[PDB]
Amino acid sequence: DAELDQLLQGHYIKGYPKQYTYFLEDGKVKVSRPEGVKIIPPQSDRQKIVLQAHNLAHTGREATLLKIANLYWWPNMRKDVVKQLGRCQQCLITNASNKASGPILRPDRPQKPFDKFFIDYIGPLPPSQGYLYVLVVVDGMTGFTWLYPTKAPSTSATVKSLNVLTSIAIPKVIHSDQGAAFTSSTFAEWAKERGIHLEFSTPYHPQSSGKVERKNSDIKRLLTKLLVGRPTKWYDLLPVVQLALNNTYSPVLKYTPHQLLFGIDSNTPFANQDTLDLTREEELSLLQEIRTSLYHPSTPPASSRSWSPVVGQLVQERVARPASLRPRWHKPSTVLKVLNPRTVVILDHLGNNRTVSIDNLKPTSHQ
Amino acid sequence: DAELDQLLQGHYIKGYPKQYTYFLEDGKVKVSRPEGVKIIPPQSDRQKIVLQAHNLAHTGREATLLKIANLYWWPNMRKDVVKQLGRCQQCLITNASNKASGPILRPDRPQKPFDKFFIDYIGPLPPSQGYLYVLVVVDGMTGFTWLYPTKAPSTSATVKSLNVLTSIAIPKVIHSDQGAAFTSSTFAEWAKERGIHLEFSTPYHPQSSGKVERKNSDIKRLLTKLLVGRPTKWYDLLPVVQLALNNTYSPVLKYTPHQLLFGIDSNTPFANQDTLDLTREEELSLLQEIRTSLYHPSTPPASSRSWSPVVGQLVQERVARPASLRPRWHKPSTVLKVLNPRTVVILDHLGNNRTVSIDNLKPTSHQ
Amino acid sequence: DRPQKPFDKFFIDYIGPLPPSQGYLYVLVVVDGMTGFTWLYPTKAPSTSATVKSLNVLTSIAIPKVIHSDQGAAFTSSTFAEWAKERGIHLEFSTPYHPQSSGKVERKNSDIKRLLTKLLVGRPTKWYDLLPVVQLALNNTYSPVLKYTPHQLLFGIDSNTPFANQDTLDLTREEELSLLQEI
Amino acid sequence: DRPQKPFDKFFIDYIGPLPPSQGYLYVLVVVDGMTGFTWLYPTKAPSTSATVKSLNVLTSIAIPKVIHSDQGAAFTSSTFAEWAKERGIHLEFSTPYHPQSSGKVERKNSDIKRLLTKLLVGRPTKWYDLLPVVQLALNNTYSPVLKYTPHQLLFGIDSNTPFANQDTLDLTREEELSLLQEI
DNA sequence: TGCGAAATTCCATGACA
DNA sequence: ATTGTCATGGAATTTCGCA
DNA sequence: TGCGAAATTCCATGACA
DNA sequence: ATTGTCATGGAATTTCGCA
Ligand SMILES: Nc1c(C(=O)NCc2ccc(F)cc2F)c(=O)n(O)c2ncc(CCCCCO)cc12
Ligand SMILES: Nc1c(C(=O)NCc2ccc(F)cc2F)c(=O)n(O)c2ncc(CCCCCO)cc12
Ligand SMILES: [Mg+2]
Ligand SMILES: [Mg+2]
Ligand SMILES: [Mg+2]
Ligand SMILES: [Mg+2]
Ligand SMILES: [Zn+2]
Ligand SMILES: [Zn+2]
Repeated sequence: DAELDQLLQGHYIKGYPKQYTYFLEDGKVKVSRPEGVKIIPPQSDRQKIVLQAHNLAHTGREATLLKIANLYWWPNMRKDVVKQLGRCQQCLITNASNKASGPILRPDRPQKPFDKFFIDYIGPLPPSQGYLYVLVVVDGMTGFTWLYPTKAPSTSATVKSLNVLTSIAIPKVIHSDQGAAFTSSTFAEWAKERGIHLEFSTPYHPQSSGKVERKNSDIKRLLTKLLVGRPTKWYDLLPVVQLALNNTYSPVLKYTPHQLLFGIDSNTPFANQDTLDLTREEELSLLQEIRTSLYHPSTPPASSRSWSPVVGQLVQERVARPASLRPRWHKPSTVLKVLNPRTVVILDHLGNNRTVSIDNLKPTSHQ
Repeated sequence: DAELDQLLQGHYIKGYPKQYTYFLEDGKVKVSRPEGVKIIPPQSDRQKIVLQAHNLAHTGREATLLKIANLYWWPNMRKDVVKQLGRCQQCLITNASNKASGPILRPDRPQKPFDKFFIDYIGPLPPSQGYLYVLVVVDGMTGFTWLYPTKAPSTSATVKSLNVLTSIAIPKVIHSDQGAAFTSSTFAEWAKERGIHLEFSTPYHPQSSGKVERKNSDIKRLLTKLLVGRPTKWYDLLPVVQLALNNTYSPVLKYTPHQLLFGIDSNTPFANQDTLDLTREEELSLLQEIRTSLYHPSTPPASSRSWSPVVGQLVQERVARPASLRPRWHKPSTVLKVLNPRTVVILDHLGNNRTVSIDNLKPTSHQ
Repeated sequence: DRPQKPFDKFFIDYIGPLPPSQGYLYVLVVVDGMTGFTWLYPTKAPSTSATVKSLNVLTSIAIPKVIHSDQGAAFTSSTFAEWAKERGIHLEFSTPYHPQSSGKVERKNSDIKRLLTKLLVGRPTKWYDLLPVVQLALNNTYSPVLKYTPHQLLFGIDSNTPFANQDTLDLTREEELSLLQEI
Repeated sequence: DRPQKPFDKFFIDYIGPLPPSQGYLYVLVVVDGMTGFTWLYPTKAPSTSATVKSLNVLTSIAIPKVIHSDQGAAFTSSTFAEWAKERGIHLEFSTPYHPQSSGKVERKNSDIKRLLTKLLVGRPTKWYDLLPVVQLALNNTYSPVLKYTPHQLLFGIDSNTPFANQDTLDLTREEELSLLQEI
């Protein structure tokens, strides 16, 4: 009333342009605008109007305003619209993001063999000799790979396989995803007794285990080819696949994982004989030169509409296994620490501290 | 022997450069090259050598050659390598493509309402009043949408729903995917009795039904928001969702599906009143102007390494539901006709004629 | 005054009872006052409950400003008044024993009665399946006053099912023999 | 001649029988001739079958050019000869009753015997679980002749488990009392 | 004939099993 | 015999209110 | 000091549940 | 408290064989 009372008689109020005539009709303040005659509601009604229009179909900024503008006009309508969108809990947790993640990191290759292992499970596969799964262990520096068939992706089967592997050498770090077999306390106990630091991927982000995941692709691709036109009896092929892939050249490196681990081919077909006249000490000297000079990619260009996390920002974590007709996003949470441009710590929806990948976050819209 | 006999004594043979000395040792023709001493096998052995090296891990061009080059050298090695790769059946049906599809078509919007319907099923959903699925029917021109709850995605439930819908109007064409409910002869019989042409998408390509698929996203998104913090009782909400989405503005069009179908809002909240002083005939005249002038997108730019189909080309169709450790691609087939840059007819692996999307094809490597 | 538009006024009325057809006895007739477009919903009774169920289907497509009816019990109940108030629909009633709608609507309701009667005889228990083709016929019927059909006035286009073969709508003398046998 | 390299020659031999440990009685010793690196595989018998199973594990990591052994039955069988021929492995045998390998390998096989004996006493049926730590100890043991350990010569790096506390390898006088009690 | 702010348009992003 | 689609919210661009 | 062909490198594409 | 990866085959670029 008070603000709109002075408008009818002809005073200037900030926000209401002067060149339009504001009249009264049906007990309502109106205005003649180029689109047509619109009602100017009092300030105390506008929040309710924006809410009624939004709740029709929980529409975004422009689709909600186009409803309101059919009947009403007032100064800076979209500001009141955006204020409601930032307060609508259902839209915040249901809507999709329209900003991409920042470009991926390319972590430095481990300097030495047995500095970092990457492990993961493939399966379930067609039963072969009662075995359903395969434990894949990949050395980060060389790409050298060990395969172990198991009957379940269990902690017990993981310990049995790694005890056979660590007969050769003990690694500094073992990296795994947060699967049940690797997150159990039994597995942490097994690692601490051997001086092995367990490193875990951020949850629901297999990119982080990409070294062993990419090797899983090659293992399955070779098994597929070897089993063409045959029953899928893969148990007997694992030693063949293991040896074949470990002695396969990486076209970008110009070396096989066997060569990067040992510096010399064993008695395999087409063995390289370039270092035949060097001594072993001369050979190992050339091997240290080869390991340090391997090709390493760099971060790609950011896409034109990416976001990067800032401390104190409102972000929402992706719901892991969302049920049917349930929101895809958790409620807003705050970024505590930025570990790197792609990894952050947040104050969880329950109250905990949680380390997440930026790919499983969206920035909360409308601040 | 014959070709290599003249080489040892010192004659010039095409392909073997002259500036290197070709000698004999251990009963084998050798050559001193910058990398080292290599064996030159006779022509009759080379196919077997390329095959032995490839079959170690069924490697591609460079990874296979790097094996061979450790021991052997001969003129144009990669030609013999590529010849084998094109003959290895297992690599052709198992390997992935590295060429993208050509840019998508943006088919012209149907000119009139009821010219083309798009139909599809959502589900299964959480049980609500014994109903599990929803039949979604979208008019191509307007986007106006009808929702029908069903207990199965069956032909019987489709006919019952469309009989209620066609009380309003009969469409020229009904477009659907190749699901079981729409491909049955009972459904074709129902359509021919009413003069409705049935149009089907290429198999395993829901892009082609993209108009109704995109509407499925909006339906589920609104249902999700309305059911936040409630049991998923969606049966009673379908009429609400239907009315809400049909009266929702498309920000790029500046119109709601209701407005494009009727040219005037009914008694809904925030109804537009711009045509209040026009007669209905003046209104329908403006409606025909609005329908023809709607925004329409164009084909995006092709990615830098795309392929487009040519008549007579060897292509392979993607295996639909491939089993574990089985190839992802069918055996090579030939392109009979190019219906458009994104759709072709091929001579199937069984012997039939099959109409497929280019997204479910790869061009066979090595010709 | 403002020109007459679709959805300005729906006219509703019940037709029945009829011979049972898959458990249904009545027909709720809804006619748009401006276009003459017609919706037909079969019900089991002329109750407020069956009316609300049928109109909940129709009002998920389009909501009228006004619903006009006679003083039938189903329409004068306070349940139906609460239903109309929730959707912003003004209810409008004719005087008892003086049913007045409009010339276009009167003649349309006349067409529906005679078109139902003509297809009832010979197959009196199978009218539930025929309601779709009845609506198509009624909505693609040429108007004498206006130049266009109800379908054309509502959607602004020609229809894919025009009914050029305008059926006589009268009863042939053999249909009088079989109609005079039953009821 | 060409300098000596890893995988040029594996030396294999059986140790046993031993007290049963989870159903295993023997140990297949494999020693690389150049590096002194050692692999240990427990078997149930000194047969061609158990040898082929153990070496199928090792040869999925690296294949030697030559395998050297005594004239034991498991190694002189034609099944083992066919197995070696399929993988391109040349078999090489010492004269009967004159087992000759090499000074580095002789002393390594000596270390394995005494290191097994020292850890057998006190827990004679639990040696199956100790084979991993036995291999680590043997392969990270400083060589007197060469400057480096077997681990360093094979991988060209230092190890994450160095064994600086070089255990005595001799039997303490109390271990002679408990060893003289049993066998 | 030009300025600051508001309004509008642009468009990459992602999800429809 | 067939073919992607479009709501979303920051950013980019255009228009408005005033001079 | 330059040409045609071969060899090599480049790199977008896609799949690891 | 953590992080994508790399085989593949056409295309682009460099090198080779010869003059
Ligand atoms: N989903 C899993 C994938 C997977 O999806 N791989 C495909 C894939 C997709 C993309 C990409 F870049 C690489 C890539 F390999 C996987 O590989 N592993 O090993 C898993 N292991 C266990 C669990 C269950 C959840 C455990 C706790 C997670 O926090 C799931 C997964
Ligand atoms: N898979 C099916 C999808 C689907 O995957 N949608 C996600 C999706 C992905 C990408 C995209 F661009 C749009 C998009 F909606 C689907 O929507 N419908 O309706 C189906 N209906 C039936 C069958 C079973 C096979 C029937 C014969 C097919 O030839 C599968 C699907
Ligand atoms: Mg995993
Ligand atoms: Mg995995
Ligand atoms: Mg479908
Ligand atoms: Mg679908
Ligand atoms: Zn909302
Ligand atoms: Zn192959």
